[PDB]
Amino acid sequence: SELFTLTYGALVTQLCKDYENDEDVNKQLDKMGFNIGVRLIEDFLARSNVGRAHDFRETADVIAKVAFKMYLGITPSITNWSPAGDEFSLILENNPLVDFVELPDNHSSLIYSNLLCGVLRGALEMVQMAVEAKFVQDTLKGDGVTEIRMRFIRRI
Amino acid sequence: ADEALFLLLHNEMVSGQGEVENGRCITKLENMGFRVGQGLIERFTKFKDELDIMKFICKDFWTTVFKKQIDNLRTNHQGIYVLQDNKFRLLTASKYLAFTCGLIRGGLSNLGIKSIVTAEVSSMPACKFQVMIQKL
Ligand SMILES: CCCCCCCCCCCCCCCC(=O)O
Repeated sequence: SELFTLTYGALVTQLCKDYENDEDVNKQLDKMGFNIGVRLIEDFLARSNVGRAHDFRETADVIAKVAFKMYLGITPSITNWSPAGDEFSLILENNPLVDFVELPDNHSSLIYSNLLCGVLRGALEMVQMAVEAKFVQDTLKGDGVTEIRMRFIRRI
Repeated sequence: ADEALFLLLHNEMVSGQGEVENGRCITKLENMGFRVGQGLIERFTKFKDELDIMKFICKDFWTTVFKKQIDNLRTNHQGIYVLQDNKFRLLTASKYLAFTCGLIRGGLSNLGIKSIVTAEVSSMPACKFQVMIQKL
């Protein structure tokens, strides 16, 4: 949906005008994402019959194969599992929320789609999982793939 | 992108000072809407009348965004239109209409019309968007 993409791009643009530095933009995007994810989870659980995931591995499958599909129409691949099962990566073929960056670069520190990391954290907090979501690769930063690394911290 | 995402994002934008700061917030919401409205026309529409352009906003444009048409279109034939939506989706108060004021203004701008767009809740959840076409 262009509607969401365009709205999110306008938001990022406005935040960058509001804040002198991109780290403050990143923080605000994450906050907004967290608040969205808290609400999104109730939408998601009402729309699917995923059962319930009795580990981080089953949760990964639900996120990648069901939730991303539902909301973004895409299926990231899951890779790089830690032997302890508390860490995995979502690999995407581009940046999921942003198509283009402006040249020349004036936002090296900006995590264009940091809102998505907040969404992930907020939605999982509501199912009693303290997690961390973080972009570790981004095609918009010149990487081959986009990679979101997911870590399970604690149960709540 | 599923519709839920836009709905949640818009709601998160409107909720997060003094009257000046609050005013600035409204203007930011409208301005973001303006940019989105432009980009929507740019993607959607590749109009031999102003009346035609307003019909398009009420029909195709409102459907693209809210998945329904405007319920009533009124005009004074002197440059003011009123667009009525009997159940405005972003309600289910003023703050919640600003972005959409911009959507309309930005959509019109890309179709060659300068306008000033304002809105009110007529009676919840019904809303009226007033479009004052500018000569320049
Ligand atoms: C801004 C784009 C939003 C799209 C983000 C999709 C990821 C949302 C996360 C919700 C899925 C939660 C899965 C766990 C539920 C369960 O344990 O059964």
